[PDB]
Amino acid sequence: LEALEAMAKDNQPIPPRAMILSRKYRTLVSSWIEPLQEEAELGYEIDYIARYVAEGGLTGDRKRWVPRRGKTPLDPDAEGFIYSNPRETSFKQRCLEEWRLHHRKLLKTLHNEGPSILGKISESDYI
Amino acid sequence: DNKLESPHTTPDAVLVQKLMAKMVHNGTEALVMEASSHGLALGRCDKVDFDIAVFTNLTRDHLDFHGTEEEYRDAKAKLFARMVDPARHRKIVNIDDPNAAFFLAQGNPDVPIVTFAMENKSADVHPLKFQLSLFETQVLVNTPQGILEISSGLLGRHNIYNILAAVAVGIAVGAPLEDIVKGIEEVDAVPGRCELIDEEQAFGVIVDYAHTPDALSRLLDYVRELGPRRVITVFGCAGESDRGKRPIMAKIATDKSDVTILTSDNPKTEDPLDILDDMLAGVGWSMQDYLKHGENDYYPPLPNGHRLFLHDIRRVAVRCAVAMGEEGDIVVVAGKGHETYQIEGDKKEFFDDREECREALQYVDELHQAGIDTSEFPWRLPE
Repeated sequence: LEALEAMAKDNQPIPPRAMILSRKYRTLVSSWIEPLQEEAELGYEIDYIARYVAEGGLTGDRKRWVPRRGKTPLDPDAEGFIYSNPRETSFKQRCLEEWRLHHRKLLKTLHNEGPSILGKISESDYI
Repeated sequence: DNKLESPHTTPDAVLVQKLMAKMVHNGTEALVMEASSHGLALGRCDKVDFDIAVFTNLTRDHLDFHGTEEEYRDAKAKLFARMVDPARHRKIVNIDDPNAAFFLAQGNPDVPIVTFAMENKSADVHPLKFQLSLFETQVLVNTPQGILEISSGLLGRHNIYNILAAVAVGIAVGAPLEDIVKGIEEVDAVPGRCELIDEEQAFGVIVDYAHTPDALSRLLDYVRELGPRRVITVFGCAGESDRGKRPIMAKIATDKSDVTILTSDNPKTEDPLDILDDMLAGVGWSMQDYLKHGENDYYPPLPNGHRLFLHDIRRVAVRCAVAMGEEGDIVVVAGKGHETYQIEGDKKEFFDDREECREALQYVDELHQAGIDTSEFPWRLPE
């Protein structure tokens, strides 16, 4: 969001690399929600044939998701990175991970700083 | 009785006339020239005096080629009116089709007219029997002009309509119904189109030429009508064919059939896995998923409750489909009904045939005794 605000301030449009995944729901807006790599429920059923003709139907121009032997990423989002796209992690998972890391570094500081702390109740509070 | 090899569906008119004359000179008493709607509109059967010109099913034919509806029917009516005799031409056709009545209205009115419709009361033809089965469907036709006994057809309505249309031509020559026994036997002889199940003691295995989505859905509905239990289908698209057909067909098969095995019927210079991915795109899956699901033993079933399976070799796919069967379950091969040529790239092989499917039914007993399980595509083997 900060980067999007900076782009809006500098009048920079979004690059055309808003790549959709195998599920057309994926975008930079909502690929970070709890249901990952899964499409939400909608009133109308998903028309895979419609999508087929939309990407290009029988015009011989579609991305066919088939693994190949060569060292080439079949996923188009991996393009541009030296090794691979960053691993897919949800916002809740990132929040809980940073919370665990903050508490872990707090415990590390308590360990390598000795029992002496601002708190005056030592015996029960330490345990 | 013999038929000469011809590349096109309708050969040249002059060559056909020369062959008919050579046959009538010695070895044949009659030379009947029968052509389809496209052949009649092209001019193959038009340049020949037709004694009887009847239509089995009148509908929109050659609409994209001729550019106008009812063009083939009008051409057939004009060809019949060019050479017509009193009480000699037969107009036996389904009364439900308006094109049939439009074609019967044109031409000489002195020609005999009749209808082969079952529901229509004016035609006086009706099945009046309930003996439909995959092996034989005998009906007791009760008509004044038509014969009493009917022919055993494999299809429910199409074969019944064909038998009803042929009963008129059979009774026109001879009023006695005993002469129609040979015709009924030849109709029940399991001809090329939509071949019947094998005569071996086993579950139903049928070979159909479902090269189009509409024909595939029609054959699946016909098999669902008769099919008491799980229906298994195996078919493939054609390399370099319209790929528009590919997504829909897979969905149409997965809808009706509980177990669908997709394999490349004709690679035709296209990767087998490359077209199978486009086929699975219709149901929402990709080759990467299938394979990952495949790595897992699970192969999760379609959300509708049906199981989809994918393989790249047609022979092993047909063998697994013919080995996975139940007492009431039926397997339907929809790749090549009246064709035995398989071309992968430049190479062409003729190994594909119904005998390959019959060998599977014959040898499934060895795999059953050994302990192999064919209920699912991941086969359980001892240890």
